[PDB]
Amino acid sequence: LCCGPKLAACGIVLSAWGVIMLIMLGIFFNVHSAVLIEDVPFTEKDFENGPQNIYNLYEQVSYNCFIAAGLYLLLGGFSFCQVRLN
Amino acid sequence: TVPSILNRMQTNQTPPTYNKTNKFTHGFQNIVDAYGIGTYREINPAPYT
Amino acid sequence: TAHSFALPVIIFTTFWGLIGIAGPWFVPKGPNRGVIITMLVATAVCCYLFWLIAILAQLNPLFGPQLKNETIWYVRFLWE
Repeated sequence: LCCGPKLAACGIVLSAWGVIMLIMLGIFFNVHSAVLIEDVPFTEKDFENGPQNIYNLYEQVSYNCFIAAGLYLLLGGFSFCQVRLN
Repeated sequence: TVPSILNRMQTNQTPPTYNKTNKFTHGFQNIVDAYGIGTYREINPAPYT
Repeated sequence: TAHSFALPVIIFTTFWGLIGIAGPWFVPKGPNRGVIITMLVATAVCCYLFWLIAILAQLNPLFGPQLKNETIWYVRFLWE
């Protein structure tokens, strides 16, 4: 696979930014910080028993962030491969 | 062998303006002068800007 | 939660004051001396005033934040 060097450079920069930002988001989501609450796919029933459930959904979103950061890692490697290929 | 000679003259005319620019400050000086080129050794806005 | 309006003001006031007052005495001689000392002083002034205004905005708060019952329920566990 091949593409123009400028597009490949855009790819690498985009991938790096994605990795960093989503690492930050996953870190804070796994910390369960309140700041990100509204992004949690919480359900009304959960606010009865205790906060452990919302912790686990926080972690679900955190894992999901880490996964997307992984896809960005693969994309970054891919785009770097193309950049050096050109 | 005949020499060159340089003469001063007490001048009522307005001189040009200069600000001893450097790489870092060049953009800022350009920006502050864009609305108008400063006058003779008047306060330069660049350093504080 | 020990967020006094005593220690933060001293720490940050002395921080920016050092930057804006003592640093100019340590900057070496040079052509860029003027812009450098100006940078130090103006940075100290501006940043210190910015942070000061921001914190005094919270000193003696007049009205409280309004929060969804969801977040109130969650924070009751989460925060001090």
